[PDB]
Amino acid sequence: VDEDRKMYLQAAIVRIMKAKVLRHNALIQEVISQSRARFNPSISMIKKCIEVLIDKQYIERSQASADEYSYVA
Amino acid sequence: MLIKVKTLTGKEIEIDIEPTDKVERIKERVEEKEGIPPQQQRLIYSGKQMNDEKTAADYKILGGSVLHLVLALRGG
Amino acid sequence: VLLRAVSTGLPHMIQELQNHIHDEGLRATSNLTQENMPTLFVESVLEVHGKFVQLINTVLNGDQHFMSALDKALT
Repeated sequence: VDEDRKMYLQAAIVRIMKAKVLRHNALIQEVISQSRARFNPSISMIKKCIEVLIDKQYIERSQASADEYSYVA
Repeated sequence: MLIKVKTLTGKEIEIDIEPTDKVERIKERVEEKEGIPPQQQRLIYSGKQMNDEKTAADYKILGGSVLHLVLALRGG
Repeated sequence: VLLRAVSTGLPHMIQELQNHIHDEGLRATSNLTQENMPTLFVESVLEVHGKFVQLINTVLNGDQHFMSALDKALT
């Protein structure tokens, strides 16, 4: 299940980021908002997923912005 | 003061408040009564979304006042 | 009864009664160790429920607002 949550969390991030740019805090809260029905994700987990997503290059950070991410296709 | 708050079950709940209290606390009172995590809650006072770290006296909320609760809002 | 007579007397009492059962309940489970066996856990929670539910019935005369308080606190 633990691994599974990561994937779902990731799916949530991509899904949310698709629907363009969001601040880190906002993104996290939404992930919780979406995931609430299934389970409450640990904050630490989310952050890890976000980075994974960036490596995957699903989403990127804004060049000059405090904690902001853009959805990059 | 005791403020009334309209929930998403279609009812209205009165809760204990001090004007000096930060508004994020009211979210927790609403969790306690309605079982909705303060993480996902947004308080709207008369048309506008209430802040978090800002206090209730900053919004001039009185004991007759009424709050509306809605889930998170994002533009896109 | 004293508080009922005066206008808006009960709401403090509602929170107080809610804050209190919650502490006792939260404390009660802590007693039951890292075993996390369910039969003890269901039973401790029920012990507390039974004490207060009866208490709200007899003593407060079964007023709904306090009952809502209890439900939210037990959840």
